[PDB]
Amino acid sequence: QGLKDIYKDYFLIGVAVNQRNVSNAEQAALVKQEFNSITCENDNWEAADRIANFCRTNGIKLRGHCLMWMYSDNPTKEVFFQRMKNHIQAVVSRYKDVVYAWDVVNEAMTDDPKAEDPFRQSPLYKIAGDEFIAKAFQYAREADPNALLFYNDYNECDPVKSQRIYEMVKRMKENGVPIDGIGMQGHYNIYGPTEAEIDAAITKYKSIVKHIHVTELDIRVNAVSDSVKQHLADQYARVFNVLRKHRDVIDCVTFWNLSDRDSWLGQNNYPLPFDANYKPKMAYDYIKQMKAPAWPIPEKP
Repeated sequence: QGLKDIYKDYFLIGVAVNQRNVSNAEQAALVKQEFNSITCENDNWEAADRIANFCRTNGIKLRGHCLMWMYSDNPTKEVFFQRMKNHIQAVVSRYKDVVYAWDVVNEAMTDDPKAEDPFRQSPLYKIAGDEFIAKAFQYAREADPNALLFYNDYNECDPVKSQRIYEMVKRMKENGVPIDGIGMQGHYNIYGPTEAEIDAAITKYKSIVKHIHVTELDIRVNAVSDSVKQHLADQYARVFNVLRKHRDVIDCVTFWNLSDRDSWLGQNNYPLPFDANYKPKMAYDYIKQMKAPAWPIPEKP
């Protein structure tokens, strides 16, 4: 029946929801109906409270992401790290009852292939380097000894960045950082990563972590027609083909939004298994009924 049900033995089937979706009675009934995992989407933490409570009273697993000033003043590494641990341990304590997994660090790696330094030169990095990741996981492991702790990134399937994610997560785990898991965001498209590209990403992440979530599943169209519903349906099937192949390491597959109406990609990107009216799509059937794709992966521009 529900997606969460069909896959009740491969992985949690999850969605990122904002406050409207668990506020709107009808969107909430769908979430309840389709998912056994909720990421707080919202990428004064009232929102994290509502999403958490929704999971609380409805017994849905919560993927901590939502919440996790603090560098505008150019703190010293030391002070930045106390602000980290504070926030991290605050965020984590308030929801360790519901949150089973945390995106402790997001998108620390750069997308630039032509970059000597594989980390995104984010403000956090410019202060601290590698060790803000280390600290972030140490702080979070400490605050909840428990929550699988996920390094979460996107374009996790392209050759270079993925190697960097792997290598960064390898050496940090090698150095003992509590990186329990790797979160493949899953912001794919209809031309997407190929099955082997996701296969080659998961099989690589497999070899250093016992947990891969798909945290932010999204399949934007064009990097509605018949061409479009099949391409969307087909790449979803392709993705869920490779995900249900790695069901062991993959504990959770979270779609990035309840529907195209909510999608960060915009509805014209037709990205999720529910159209803007939350009618399931042929993509939804293709995933539910574990179908294989019709056409092969479309060619790109």
